[PDB]
Amino acid sequence: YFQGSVFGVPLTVNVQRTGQPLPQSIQQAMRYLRNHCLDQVGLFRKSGVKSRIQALRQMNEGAIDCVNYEGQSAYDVADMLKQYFRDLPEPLMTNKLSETFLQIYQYVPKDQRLQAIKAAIMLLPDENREVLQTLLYFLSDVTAAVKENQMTPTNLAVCLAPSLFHLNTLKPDQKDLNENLAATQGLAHMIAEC
Amino acid sequence: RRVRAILPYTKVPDTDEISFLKGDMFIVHNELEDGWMWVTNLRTDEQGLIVEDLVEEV
Repeated sequence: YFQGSVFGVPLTVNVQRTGQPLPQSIQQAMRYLRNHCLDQVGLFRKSGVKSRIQALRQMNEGAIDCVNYEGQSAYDVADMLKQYFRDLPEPLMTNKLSETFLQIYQYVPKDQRLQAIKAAIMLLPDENREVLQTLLYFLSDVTAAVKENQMTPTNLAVCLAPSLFHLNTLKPDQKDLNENLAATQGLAHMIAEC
Repeated sequence: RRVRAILPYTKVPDTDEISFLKGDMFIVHNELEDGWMWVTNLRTDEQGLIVEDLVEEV
């Protein structure tokens, strides 16, 4: 793993190199979105621009100084976050957690689904749990402005679950499609109640 | 429960949505929060997510 690299670097390497699982570039991106972008209609849905997103990645990778995001399109930054969580070596929510969500929504009754989800999250590594707590707080703050951005928790889940779970998409078996639906449902449930 | 699309829509890339044309009928498999529905498009035989705002019950 190269020195000062953000994308494609697992959270454990980030912890061993800096002491925190999320890089400061990604945290500053989240702060920029929280401070100057929460009212943008269709955030995380309206696509950015490939050139601007690639310039943002250029900024992140190799920069020893602090990465400034002022004067950047909100959708470019949102798509950059989606690409960072997509470009992780393993998904933030481990490959087993999508199957666990499927098992929860299939065999666990509705009144105990939240407890099973919390237990499943507690079965994750410490770094993944910290990053997930930070990201869930951020997405709750985002969806709190639903009167301005029209981003409901389920809408945010639809936009972000493929990046967080590393799901498949068709143009895949039935079990995998059920896993996709259950992962989206679980992400929406976690975002709605945070 | 079946629905019919009243407007064309293109999938957001790298998501579980499905594109459809005006008139496409879907069979609703699951109903989610905020008007989202997991459905199978009868034209393309693909399963995915659609929003209630673009469909009408039949």
